[PDB]
Amino acid sequence: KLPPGWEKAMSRSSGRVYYFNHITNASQWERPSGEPARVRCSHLLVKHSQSRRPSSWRQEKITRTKEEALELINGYIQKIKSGEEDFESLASQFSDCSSAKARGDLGAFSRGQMQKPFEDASFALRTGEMSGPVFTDSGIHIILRTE
Ligand SMILES: NC(=O)Cc1ccc(O)cc1
Repeated sequence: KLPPGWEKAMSRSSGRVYYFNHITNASQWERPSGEPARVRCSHLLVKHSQSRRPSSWRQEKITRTKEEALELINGYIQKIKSGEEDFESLASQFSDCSSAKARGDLGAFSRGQMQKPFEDASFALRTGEMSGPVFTDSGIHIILRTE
């Protein structure tokens, strides 16, 4: 059927079928197209008060709730998908990760190096594909697989 990780779903608001990936939290209308030793990804991290280190270059003390963090993530995803903003621009401006200064680029990595939900989403993404909200102990990620 579908490249594993993917399931069919029904829009509650339109009744149209769409596809959801439970590893990447990506969702799309089209039927999904369908592993390498390494992948390259960028990300945009929004931390919250329960993050492993509730601090970043943007904010000495990160006080926002997980819910508020997810709302910010959802808004970034919306602007990226509409083309109002580029992933790289939002990462540089708003990612709570030091990789903001590199447009969110983390370089290439193997399995075993990253936090598990991040790794699984990264490796389940296709080249050029973007995740939905991915939750780790650092916060909530938008992940872009670049290679
Ligand atoms: N550690 C991971 O698995 C992803 C990650 C989380 C926070 C960062 O500041 C950079 C990378």
